[PDB]
Amino acid sequence: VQKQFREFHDRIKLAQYDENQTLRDERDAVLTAVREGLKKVFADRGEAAPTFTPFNQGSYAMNTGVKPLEGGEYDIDVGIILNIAKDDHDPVEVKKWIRDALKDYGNGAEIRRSCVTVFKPGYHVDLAVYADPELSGGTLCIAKGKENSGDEHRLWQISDPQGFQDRIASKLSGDDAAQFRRCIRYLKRWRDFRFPLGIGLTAAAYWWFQVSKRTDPVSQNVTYDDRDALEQFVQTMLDNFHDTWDSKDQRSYPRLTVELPVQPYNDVFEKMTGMQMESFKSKLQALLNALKTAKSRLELHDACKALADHFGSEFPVPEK
Ligand SMILES: Nc1nc2c(ncn2[C@@H]2O[C@H](COP(=O)(O)OP(=O)(O)OP(=O)(O)O)[C@@H](O)[C@H]2O)c(=O)[nH]1
Ligand SMILES: Nc1nc2c(ncn2[C@@H]2O[C@H](COP(=O)(O)OP(=O)(O)OP(=O)(O)O)[C@@H](O)[C@H]2O)c(=O)[nH]1
Ligand SMILES: [Mg+2]
Ligand SMILES: [Mg+2]
Repeated sequence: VQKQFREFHDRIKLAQYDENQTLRDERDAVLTAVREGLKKVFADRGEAAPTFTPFNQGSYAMNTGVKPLEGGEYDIDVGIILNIAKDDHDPVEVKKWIRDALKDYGNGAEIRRSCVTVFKPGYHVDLAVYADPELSGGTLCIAKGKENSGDEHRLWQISDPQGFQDRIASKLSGDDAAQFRRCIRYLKRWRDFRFPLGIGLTAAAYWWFQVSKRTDPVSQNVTYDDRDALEQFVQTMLDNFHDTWDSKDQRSYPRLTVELPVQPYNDVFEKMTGMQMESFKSKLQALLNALKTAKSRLELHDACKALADHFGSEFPVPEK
């Protein structure tokens, strides 16, 4: 079922910031809009505008991006580093700046725990907001907390977005890397279809993903098993679930822990409730049964037909 996974990949992959003129524009369209919006806010105050360094983030930066489904949204992720001290301003306050700036932008802007989200026709931009490392003691620090949140969970947390993008790019090379990237995209479309924060699956793959190839010693021509590579990876993930008592709920929930391989090394999955976590393992187990099925049991049509319960109506199914 490889040539089907390769077709699937071609259908779902979305060109990274570097190879995607039209995504740089919708990113630029929002940065240009911030600076302009920052004049309309930091003039009222009496003080001068804060200046920021933007940079690319997330899957569009790491070449692991997929095209949204219909009635889904492109997820454009930029960081912005403002020249301020982390020990002077308040994380949400600083995010408040960004929202009001983009108020008159698109369908408006919401403050999230780890970014300001802003909306538009058929996409959104998440803007992670950092304190200057120079004014802040040498550590890059992301603004954590929502308008509705306490002060315990108002933080300036040590971050390494470029470090993380780096681990993903560095994991393997050539066609072993290319297999790794195809498998992240497959599971993202699965996420998009049947909901496992894409970072979650990306961190998971960094740790657990193993290449599935057969190398012809005589012909020195290698052949990739994308199907088997996913079954092995998904099994490893399921395997790594541990039953986890919730005393509030007086019930056990299964739970997968995946530490970021860069600072702060948090469990990326830590903000999924034990409820969220069990229906994540339910779907993962459903996905894995389909992947086993496709290796032989069923013939190409019913094989592919199974996968499409998991991967969606863009998974190619041959007619029977
Ligand atoms: N430190 C930290 N950074 C995170 C976390 N979640 C997301 N990020 C960062 O924010 C970026 C965008 O997150 P997402 O949009 O959820 O994921 P993605 O890797 O871009 O993949 P998609 O699912 O295709 O959007 C990630 O690539 C990270 O750099 C987290 O839990 N901790
Ligand atoms: N740079 C960075 N981006 C993050 C991080 N966590 C999440 N994101 C981004 O923020 C987007 C929205 O996710 P969250 O910030 O977790 O959203 P939320 O609903 O406020 O979070 P909860 O309060 O946990 O429900 C994701 O799509 C990511 O792109 C993080 O630690 N670092
Ligand atoms: Mg993203
Ligand atoms: Mg996002």
